[PDB]
Amino acid sequence: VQELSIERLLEMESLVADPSEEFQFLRVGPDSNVPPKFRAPVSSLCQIGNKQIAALVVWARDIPHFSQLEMEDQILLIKGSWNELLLFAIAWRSMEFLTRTSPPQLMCLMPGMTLHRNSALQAGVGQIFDRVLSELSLKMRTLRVDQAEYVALKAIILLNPDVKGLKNRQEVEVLREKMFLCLDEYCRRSRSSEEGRFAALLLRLPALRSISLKSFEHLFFFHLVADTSIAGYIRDALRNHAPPIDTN
Amino acid sequence: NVPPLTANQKSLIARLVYYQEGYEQPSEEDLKRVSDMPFRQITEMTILTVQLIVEFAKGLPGFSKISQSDQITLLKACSSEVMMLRVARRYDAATDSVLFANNQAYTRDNYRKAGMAYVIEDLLHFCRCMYSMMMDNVHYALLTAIVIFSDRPGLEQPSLVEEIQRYYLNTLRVYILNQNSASPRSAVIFGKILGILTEIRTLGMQNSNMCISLKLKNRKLPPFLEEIWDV
Ligand SMILES: C/C=C/CC/C=C\CC/C=C/CCCCCCC(=O)OC[C@H](COP(=O)(O)OCCN)OC(=O)CCCCCCC/C=C/C/C=C/CCC
Ligand SMILES: Cc1nc(-c2ccccc2Cl)n(NC(=O)c2ccc3c(c2C)OCCO3)c1C(C)C
Ligand SMILES: [Mg+2]
Repeated sequence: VQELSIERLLEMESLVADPSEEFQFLRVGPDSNVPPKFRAPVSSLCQIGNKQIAALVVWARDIPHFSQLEMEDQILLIKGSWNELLLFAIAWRSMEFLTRTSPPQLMCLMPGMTLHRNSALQAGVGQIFDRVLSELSLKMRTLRVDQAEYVALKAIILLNPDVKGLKNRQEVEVLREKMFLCLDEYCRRSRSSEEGRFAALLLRLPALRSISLKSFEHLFFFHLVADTSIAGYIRDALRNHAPPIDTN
Repeated sequence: NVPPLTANQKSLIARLVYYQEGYEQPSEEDLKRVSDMPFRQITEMTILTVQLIVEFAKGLPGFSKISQSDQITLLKACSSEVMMLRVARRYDAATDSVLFANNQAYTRDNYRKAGMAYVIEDLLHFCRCMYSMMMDNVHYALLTAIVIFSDRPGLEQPSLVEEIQRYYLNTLRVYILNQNSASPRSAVIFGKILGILTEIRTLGMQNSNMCISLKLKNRKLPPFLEEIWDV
């Protein structure tokens, strides 16, 4: 676990995934309660999420010592955390569009597009829209969360040894425990003045979990997730998807 | 060398451990005092244990500082999560089961008879995961306080509840540090305990999804649970 470090995760963040072999994790089903006038916009948002999931699979693959895990464990870890990582990245990206007595109005789903709060109200997802921007985006800006802590939390989210069905739980424990050491050391060497920062950062993770669970309710309600096929998509993506390219 | 525990921190730890043993016992001999019967044993045992959580929370330093509606918000949201901790604390590795002294309601069979058998394995998995952490009564008690003062939606003064939680968080951090001689592994022990906060969010949601399932099947909860679990 010596290669696993915040510095390596920082240089991995710059790597760009090659043209994503499309895996339809999210899609507008044949019979869907999404009104017909909005199926095309919703479908485009699913295609956007699918690309980000594909970039997430390629990111997790090259994480130090991740590919040395059992292949079934690698699938379960990505299967259980891809949603939270999407929301966490959304919340990280949305900080720029914070105030660019009213709540935040814009959510950055991807670099080249934002979601307006009125579009979330029309979709009936206003509450979860506000939770992402306040409990995550606004809190991370107030917390002055830097990129080093962001990539560390992403690794901590992914390397969850409590995922049901793992065959080598301790091999995942060793990886997450190394991340706890890395995050605590970074807070002591660079953020030495701030007390309780290590705890303050990890307190976003349960908030991220609840929001992720609420999103899964909406996604399943509108029959947007292909849950019966996600593990299969993760299997093929880890094996066949092209490695990222360093822009340098 | 290693920052010692202040007198306020040692007193807080001793206070929480003392009342944890007092509210541990789902007693007052109310087991005697207090397929429909299997579901009624679960709901009756839960009411008694939830009332122990509320009295434990109302006696926590800082609970009187927040608004009344903020107290109701915290108690309504932490009740099911703390219930998972209390049941998990009674896990027995040798039998791979939950031993609650009055081992009837929270056994596998009563849950099978009441139609909630699909939930047992998700519960026992958490029991195994928490048991492997080897938390002492200080770790477990401070965690319970940290669950209660977590940031919940709808808080009128979320910053105030955060300041209260930080006092228990800092107490837990210093306790682990002193117990490990400022070893780097203090962050691992600390981080894993905070990781439980994430996992009991799922269990509390699954509990909320069963309350929804009961309403659709028209099986109703005792009104105390209906009000606290926001039917
Ligand atoms: C988690 C990863 C997210 C990345 C992308 C993944 C999936 C894409 C789905 C995201 C949708 C966000 C809302 C965007 C709505 C845009 C279209 C719109 O305005 O519809 C109004 C319509 C009014 O109709 P109506 O005729 O009034 O009847 C509909 C009644 N509700 O509303 C509808 O068409 C109903 C369905 C709308 C989509 C619901 C998706 C649920 C997804 C939740 C996950 C959210 C994550 C972040 C928060 C935005
Ligand atoms: C009256 C009642 N009491 C409980 C309960 C019993 C023991 C621990 C925690 C809870 Cl919340 N529950 N919940 C569960 O039994 C439950 C629900 C979902 C779960 C779960 C449990 C124990 O365990 C983990 C997986 O998801 C209920 C229901 C009938 C409203
Ligand atoms: Mg007390």
